[PDB]
Amino acid sequence: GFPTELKPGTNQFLTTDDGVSAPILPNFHPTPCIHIPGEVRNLLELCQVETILEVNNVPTNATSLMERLRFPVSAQAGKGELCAVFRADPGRDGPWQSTMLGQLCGYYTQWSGSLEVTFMFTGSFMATGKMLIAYTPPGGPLPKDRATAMLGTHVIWDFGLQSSVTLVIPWISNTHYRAHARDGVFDYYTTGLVSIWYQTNYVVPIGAPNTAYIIALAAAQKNFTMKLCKDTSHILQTASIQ
Amino acid sequence: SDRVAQLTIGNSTITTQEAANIIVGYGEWPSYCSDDDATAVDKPTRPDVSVNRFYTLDTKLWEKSSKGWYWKFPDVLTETGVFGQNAQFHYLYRSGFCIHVQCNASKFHQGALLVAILPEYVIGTVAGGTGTEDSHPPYIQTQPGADGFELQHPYVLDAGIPISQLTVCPHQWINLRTNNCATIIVPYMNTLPFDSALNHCNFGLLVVPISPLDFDQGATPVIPITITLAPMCSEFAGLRQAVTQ
Amino acid sequence: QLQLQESGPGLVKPSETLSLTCTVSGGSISSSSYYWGWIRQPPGKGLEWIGSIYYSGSTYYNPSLKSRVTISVDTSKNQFSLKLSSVTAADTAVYYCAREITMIAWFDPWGQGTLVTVSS
Amino acid sequence: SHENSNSATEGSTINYTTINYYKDSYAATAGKQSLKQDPDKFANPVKDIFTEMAAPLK
Amino acid sequence: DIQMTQSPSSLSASVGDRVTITCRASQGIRNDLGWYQQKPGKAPKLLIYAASSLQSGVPSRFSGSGSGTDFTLTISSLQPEDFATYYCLQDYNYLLTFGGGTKVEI
Amino acid sequence: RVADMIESSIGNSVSRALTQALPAPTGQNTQVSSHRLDTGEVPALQAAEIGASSNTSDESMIETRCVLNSHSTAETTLDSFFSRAGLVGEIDLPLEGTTNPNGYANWDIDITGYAQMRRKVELFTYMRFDAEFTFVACTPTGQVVPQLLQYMFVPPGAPKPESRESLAWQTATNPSVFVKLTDPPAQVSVPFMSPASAYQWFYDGYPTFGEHKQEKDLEYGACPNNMMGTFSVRTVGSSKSKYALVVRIYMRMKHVRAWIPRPMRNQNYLFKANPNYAGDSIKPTGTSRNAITTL
Ligand SMILES: CCCCCCCCCCCCC/C=C/[C@H](O)[C@H](N)CO
Repeated sequence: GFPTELKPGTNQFLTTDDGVSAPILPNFHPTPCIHIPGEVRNLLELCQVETILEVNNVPTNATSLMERLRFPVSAQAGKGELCAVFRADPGRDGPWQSTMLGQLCGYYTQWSGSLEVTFMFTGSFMATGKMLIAYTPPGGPLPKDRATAMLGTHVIWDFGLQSSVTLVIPWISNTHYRAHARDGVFDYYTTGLVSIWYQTNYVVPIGAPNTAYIIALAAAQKNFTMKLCKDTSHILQTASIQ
Repeated sequence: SDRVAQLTIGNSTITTQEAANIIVGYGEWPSYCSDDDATAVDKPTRPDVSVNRFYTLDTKLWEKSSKGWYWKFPDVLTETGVFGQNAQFHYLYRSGFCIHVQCNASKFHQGALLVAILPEYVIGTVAGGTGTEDSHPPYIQTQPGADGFELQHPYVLDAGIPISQLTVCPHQWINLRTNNCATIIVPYMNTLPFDSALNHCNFGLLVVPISPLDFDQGATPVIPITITLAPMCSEFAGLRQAVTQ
Repeated sequence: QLQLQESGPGLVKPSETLSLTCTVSGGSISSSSYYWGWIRQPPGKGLEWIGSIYYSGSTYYNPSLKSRVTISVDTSKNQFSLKLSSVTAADTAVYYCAREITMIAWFDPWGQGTLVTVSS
Repeated sequence: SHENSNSATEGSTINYTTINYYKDSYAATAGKQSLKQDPDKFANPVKDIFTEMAAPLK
Repeated sequence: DIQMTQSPSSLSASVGDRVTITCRASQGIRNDLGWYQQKPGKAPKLLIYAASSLQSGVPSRFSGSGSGTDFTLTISSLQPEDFATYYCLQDYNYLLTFGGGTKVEI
Repeated sequence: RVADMIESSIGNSVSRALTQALPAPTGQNTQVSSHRLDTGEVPALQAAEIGASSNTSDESMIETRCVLNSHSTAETTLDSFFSRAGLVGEIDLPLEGTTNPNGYANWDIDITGYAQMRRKVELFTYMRFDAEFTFVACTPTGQVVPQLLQYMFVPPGAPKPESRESLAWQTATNPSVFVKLTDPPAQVSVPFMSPASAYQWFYDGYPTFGEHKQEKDLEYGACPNNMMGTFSVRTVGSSKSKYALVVRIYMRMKHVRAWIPRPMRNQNYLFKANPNYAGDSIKPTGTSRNAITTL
């Protein structure tokens, strides 16, 4: 027949290979596809949806797990006190593991684009207050006080009729993509630190609770992308399925 | 203009003043099955005024230590009114919903309350805690009717999945400082054009307080949460005698 | 910076009128964001807050000691005083006067501390 | 092109580019899926749209 | 009166170890708790207020966590100068109550 | 003349789509932005209670330069995320023991037997795809032996083989594949065979009518539209095989269409086709730190 030569790689089974296979059912037609709501064409559509960020990932008791979804804001001494801090890299262990963005980043090696964290104040209507939400790019340590944090990117949030603010964490990287940051040399890929400080005090009248809670919801912007799909080191089942 | 709203359908009207926008789940309004999508040949039944209307199911009490509750749609209406009668006489049912959750409090009450629609909300038991029992939830827990069911482990949504990502589905928040109601319009979400209203629950409504309710002694201690819902574009086919299960 | 240094008799035999006087130095007692509290600590035991006074005269007493104590403030000399009536053996302790911010569980700065024993 | 359209994506308002060596379409390659995107279906499913600059609640 | 229970009532650790002391109230104050340190024979020193705020001058190795019923004070690296008795103070309904007090010694 | 019967006069059946898909081959560019000292227009303040995600952008929060972003979104498509073969089945044909001892085995088809592929597919409620199944047969040590195997796909209702001598192995109409273990892995493509428009990994309901007693609770969540038959494997011969065999079954999806994204599993899987989880060992989604104020 036609002369041919077999090259290296024959008989191998590459799992990511996209080729033609022999159909088992000739002349088979599938059930027609009706219209179903909520079709997904790209995973990025899910990355641009806000999901709760577990900034308060301190408790672990099975009864206090729901306390991870919000963190407290209380009346302070009016000295620019620190409220909360977390890392801004979504593929790392920590708060971002609670978000759909974090879980999807778990399946991809490299990411790029600006992030966005929306904080919602869930306190009383009579409660007023101002916060400073600061993003500190890489290299700079965790700010010791509000004056040091004010030197990075930051927004000043005023509690009011609009009960939510957005902090846009801009894409400030030396590389075009970032591998997931990790302890060790891969800390080279760290995004920075998001801190929350008291701009003014948390003020309430008589009869209103002295402590409220903030709920954080993270998501990706529209310049966000991921690449080099892999397997997640996020759940790692430790048994077999019966 | 965007906080005051009126939802009028059938012979029912809901007026709200401290409201957020309206969410149209997945960006689609409920509609009737088209001739190309349909497969069943008998002509459907479209009451459209006696079934497509707001029903108030029942009221929960939001306390400072509430886990949260869930309802199953269309199971909540399988015994209420002309819609319940239609769903019992006909084998095949189809409709979207307009859910309206109501919770009002003073300007000195605080607390947040996630309201979510989870399609195909399957319930998982604790597997005997140790994870050895191949246990399944009882019938009352899978289809709790119009009384709902109080969640046991809201963090995993009684199904092993995190509540924190539940905002990926059509949802709103009831933040007592901002609004007192949440409105979600859900189309018919199913891999079939019609289906049974007694065997299959198209989706589940979840109401989970993410931020606990709080207030000072002297304020009203009883904060009710009322669920109202309107079927939309209701269609019934496959007429037979009435059945409840 | 602010400093507190209280004075009072060291020996107060039973049924006497135990009286202290806490003076504020390096600052003003007439500040609207601070209360002035008295803390009692029995020897070798824990602390126990007695009561707080506001520079306008408003008071917040310990329910265990709401009737047997009197906390007063003199804004003219920048002082406040505690007076205990019907003293008993369970009253001897070391007393401190502290500056307080309400609703934050704040007590800073404190005094040097004055220890009084009930004896004859 | 006399191969029957058996693929799971026949129609779908999309245009693939697949390689096939059989009369059944579902045995073809994956191809290049269309790079469309509808994010507002989940990010902003509000009946009444509002601009970024405007206050959402008025 | 709502009474706070602390755990443990005493401790013995080494330098450079993490010392955790818990203080949990019967009811919810939700931030109205502070942590005070006291050296033998000296006035209490304010470590933490609002259960999370580090008092200016207190080293960052002291950390307060939690809200509601349970609160936690942690020393990330116990120091020889950190031998003292630590109390939790709740201020709810404008009535302040101290905890049992735990004597941390090396 | 009746006015209201004419007013509607039509079932629109349109499913009015508030949104449409636009071409997004790459992430959007960044435009130049300068300072804005204004009133009334505050892009940073949101209302998370409306249930929408923030429409705020970089250009309104900071002063940005013009970045021409040419980063492709191709790899986050469904055909790039699911077209990867992963282990979905493992069958044993040993020589001694209590599992498939008689030189044949039946494996009811289901993706939910292994954690990785299961968790990847649980991300969506509904999926419609064409499968590509690959069979890798060897010994428990991985040795390749000269043995002939028959794989038969038995759709629902067809007779399942009860012995390796069973007449069902004649495969007059059932699809079958004969492979020597020394040959490459056996690769076939399967169409979308469900009676419904898509497979659903979550079916909130019962398959049958009637009273739902505890003794039938296992019928909860069982979707017959997902039961696509069984995969039966035998050693082709009238005598017991002399080699202990293991068959690993991998599947990669293609022509994928997904609907209704769901929260991703964050608990260990216990059983197949149910969300059961250990109630006494519930764990947080991620790691936990000592204090909210410290890293
Ligand atoms: C000659 C051997 C051919 C092998 C036949 C394999 C047929 C596979 C059936 C089609 C693919 C099924 C994909 C998953 C469907 C359902 O969701 C699962 N069974 C339930 O989890």
